[PDB]
Amino acid sequence: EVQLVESGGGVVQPGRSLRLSCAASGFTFSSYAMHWVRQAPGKGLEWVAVISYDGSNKYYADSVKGRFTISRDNSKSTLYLQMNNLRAEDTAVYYCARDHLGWSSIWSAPESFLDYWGQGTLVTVSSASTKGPSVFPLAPSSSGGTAALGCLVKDYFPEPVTVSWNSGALTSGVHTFPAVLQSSGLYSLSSVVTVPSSSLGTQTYICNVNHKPSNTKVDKRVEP
Amino acid sequence: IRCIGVSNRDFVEGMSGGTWVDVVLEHGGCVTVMAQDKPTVDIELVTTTVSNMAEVRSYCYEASISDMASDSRCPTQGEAYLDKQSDTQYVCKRTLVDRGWGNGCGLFGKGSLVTCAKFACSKKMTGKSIQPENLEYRIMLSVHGSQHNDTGHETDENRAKVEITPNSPRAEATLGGFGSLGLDCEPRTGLDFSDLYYLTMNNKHWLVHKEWFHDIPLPWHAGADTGTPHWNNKEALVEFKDAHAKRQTVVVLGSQEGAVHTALAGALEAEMDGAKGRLSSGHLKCRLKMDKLRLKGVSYSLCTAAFTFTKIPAETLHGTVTVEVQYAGTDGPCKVPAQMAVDMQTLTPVGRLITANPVITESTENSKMMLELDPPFGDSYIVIGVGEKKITHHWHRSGSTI
Amino acid sequence: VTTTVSNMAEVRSYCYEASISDMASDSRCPTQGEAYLDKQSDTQYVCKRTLVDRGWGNGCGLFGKGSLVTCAKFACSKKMTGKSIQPENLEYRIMDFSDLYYLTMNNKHWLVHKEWFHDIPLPWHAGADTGTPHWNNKEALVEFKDAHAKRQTVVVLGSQEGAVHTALAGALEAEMDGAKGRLS
Amino acid sequence: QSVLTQPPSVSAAPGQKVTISCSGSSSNIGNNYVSWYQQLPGTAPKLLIYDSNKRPSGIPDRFSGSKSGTSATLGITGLQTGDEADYYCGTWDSSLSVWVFGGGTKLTVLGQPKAAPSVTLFPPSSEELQANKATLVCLISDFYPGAVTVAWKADSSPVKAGVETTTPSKQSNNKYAASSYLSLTPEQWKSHRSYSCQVTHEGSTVEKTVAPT
Repeated sequence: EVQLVESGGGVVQPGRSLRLSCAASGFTFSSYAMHWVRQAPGKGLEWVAVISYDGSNKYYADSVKGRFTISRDNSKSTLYLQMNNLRAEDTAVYYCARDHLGWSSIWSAPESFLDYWGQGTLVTVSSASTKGPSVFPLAPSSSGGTAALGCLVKDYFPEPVTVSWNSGALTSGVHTFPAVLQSSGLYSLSSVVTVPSSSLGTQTYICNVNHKPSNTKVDKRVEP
Repeated sequence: IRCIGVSNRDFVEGMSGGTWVDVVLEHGGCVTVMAQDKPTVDIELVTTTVSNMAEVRSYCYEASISDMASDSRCPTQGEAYLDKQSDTQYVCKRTLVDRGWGNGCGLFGKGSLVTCAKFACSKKMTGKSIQPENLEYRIMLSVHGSQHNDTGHETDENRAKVEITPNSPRAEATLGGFGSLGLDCEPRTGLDFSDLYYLTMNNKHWLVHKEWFHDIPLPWHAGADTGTPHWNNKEALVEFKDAHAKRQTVVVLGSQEGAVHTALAGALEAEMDGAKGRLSSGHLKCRLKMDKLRLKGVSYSLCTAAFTFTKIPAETLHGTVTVEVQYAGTDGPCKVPAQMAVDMQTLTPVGRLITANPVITESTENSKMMLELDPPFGDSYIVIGVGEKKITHHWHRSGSTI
Repeated sequence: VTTTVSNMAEVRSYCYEASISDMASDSRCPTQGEAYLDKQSDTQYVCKRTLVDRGWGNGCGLFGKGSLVTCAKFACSKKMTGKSIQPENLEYRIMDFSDLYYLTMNNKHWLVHKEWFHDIPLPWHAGADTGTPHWNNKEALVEFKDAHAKRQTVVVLGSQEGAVHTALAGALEAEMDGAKGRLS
Repeated sequence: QSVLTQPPSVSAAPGQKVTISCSGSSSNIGNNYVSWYQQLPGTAPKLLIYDSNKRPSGIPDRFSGSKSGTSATLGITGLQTGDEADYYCGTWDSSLSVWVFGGGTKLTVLGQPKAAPSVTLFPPSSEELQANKATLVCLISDFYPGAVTVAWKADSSPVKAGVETTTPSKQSNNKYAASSYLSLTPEQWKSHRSYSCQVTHEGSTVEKTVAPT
């Protein structure tokens, strides 16, 4: 009936700290080793740390060294992860995970594999007050008969942002891409519309960028 | 160069250019194989380990009872009966007890009495079956003489790890410029695990005989099921005391942990690593295939520079000598001049090397190497290097009948 | 009777037993450039450059691939030589040589096919050994194993004499007497 | 770019067979025990293989594991659409004294015609240039399976610095889209003859290019 339940994660700020916990129920918690493994949004699994059956052995990823501290309470079957001095790139869904071994040996580590997994806990390191976007025009010049022109919605926070074209008069041909989180904590996206090349200089195209967290309502002409 | 510290060490010898040598690998023990015109290799069994064993039977060594109930009946008023009498979670007892006017009955004699108690099992121990699919031996191989006590072998060419199962007793281990070793290890002669159960009691583990396990006087269930299982022979932990007219106190015996601990005084002990078990009782008859093995520098030139001592030559438990030398030359890789002369004028080799055909592998200056020598009895000279800057060191070896 | 070749010009010699020396290893950490050894560009040296996993666990600040390179001075111990036989310095005697070379290896001689000889997988040179020759393709006898933090274990193949010999099974057995060669 | 390297994506028709590799060193995969973990869309990882070739109970025999030298392979046969997932290889590393996962491999079970990515590349706007910043925008849409790798070129050399790229997301019509932004200072954008964006999808590579002048 093995079950692990993560908890203690939320919308924290950088520089500060947090303490994740994991509740185990279905095994002799004080007999198995425990793992912390995090996963950035839409990224790969990154093994964070491991602690042994009694707590005499701890190992950390080189990214979380001197900043994170794994521990455990065998008395109540709980797993603790202590993260201080956080960063943006620590933002991830944090999973705790049961090993198969307790790591009571030299041969333990080479045979180790993560047996049972929890369900995770979102840990977001957000560091920006609300911010309206800066809108720029992506222009075409010279696909045979079609051409694509758009709007760059740069540096905003937080989600979401809505974009129309010619105040809803233009829809078919519009593709608004999902946004990216930059190396600073602000969001940028792009919205494109594909129109006949012939109608470029004979038809006005205006993108309507609406950001509601801040009160930003900016409209832009896109002309070649 | 392992084994030198090990107490239970063997020295298996080769032939002329043979192909097979038989060895026996005991846990904690070690075998030094020295085949003629072959590099000396160390074979040692490092981990017997079991896993995914099928549970056979669990015994209870600490139980509790709650909400007991008794039923009484006067003579000529039939057998006593409770509804909780048929419940398997409840253990019961029938008895006849004296009744009369003095306690509600119309005539003096024997009345029927029954008493039941709810059987819980606080703690239990579990015996598991040891199938060949559960065993996994691990053997370590290390060619004598490398760069420099522990394990960091994945990079070293002189050191290799292999794993063996009863359903896969064959393995090969590459040793870099030394070729490769072969292993055909009989797991039948390993240990008769067909007459052994794996006992688990509160993080403590043992290997027990099947018949002794079957003869344990405790409540028990077979295999295993979720929630609450059906316990057989509950009377091993639940006794009835002295029956009264309308009652009969029921008491659970104390914990039987220490009792079993004592019953297991001589039993084989197992270590615990999560869902894995880790034995230290080792026996493996193995056949070593040796024709794919080779010396590294058969055609190296000798080392012309000076050797020096780094440690002062020590005597092992088996009479051999370990030395550690530092080679200042850069003409590596070359062949190490190392023999033992009883007469320094003729340099006529006496005794033998254990580290067969020692070789410096690095061409960087001030390298290190451990040589093991098998001196003759009495006085002799350990001689290393050549010419003027050679090391001649007086040695003495003691006697027999341990 | 006396079928005899006169003086011959050496085509190409293959090394079949080789040795290494002055073996060295350099390894840099991540964000600290590629590794460098003095004799890396030397022509008498066989080298191997690769990327190894570096981190705190093996003496480095940051996680990631570091550049490792190992170099060993290649030298020949035993080689076989090939010779071209033209119908010019040849002499028949009684009481097709545009497809054949005169192979000589450790005082034993054969006449072998051109293509077979030209496509054997061993280190080789062209011309003649006046000392200090350039050995082409030394990786045929020296391989590099176990990419590792501080080093990389080199392995030299043993003498390929037996393999070469067993290859020359269905081959034309020849013989020599001094500076000439007795045919049949 | 990874300690254990497995291919970013792999695809196969239903009922077929697919294998995913991950390669390492003697210090990890070579000597230690390799384990495989399946991660279905929006779900915690799940143990697929242990001890290099053993299956946990509940895992069907369609899944297989193998190990050779410093590389390990996972084999999925009798493929089903339910198998569509991100697959990870993992093992302890003895040199780095660190447990390591593979880069991940997105397995797609093809249920519709493959679609080449549509690519549009925009140069930095003049308004942005007079905001002293510069940004090239590479837009990738309508491609199946949802897995592309992006690259940025200067004039005849690769570019790695200042590249923020999204991860493929389900289009409204079950295709996928992604975007990649390259950051620059106006001097860099004025220097080079041209900048290029290179999308790679199912072995093919589409390249677009923009010039300042």
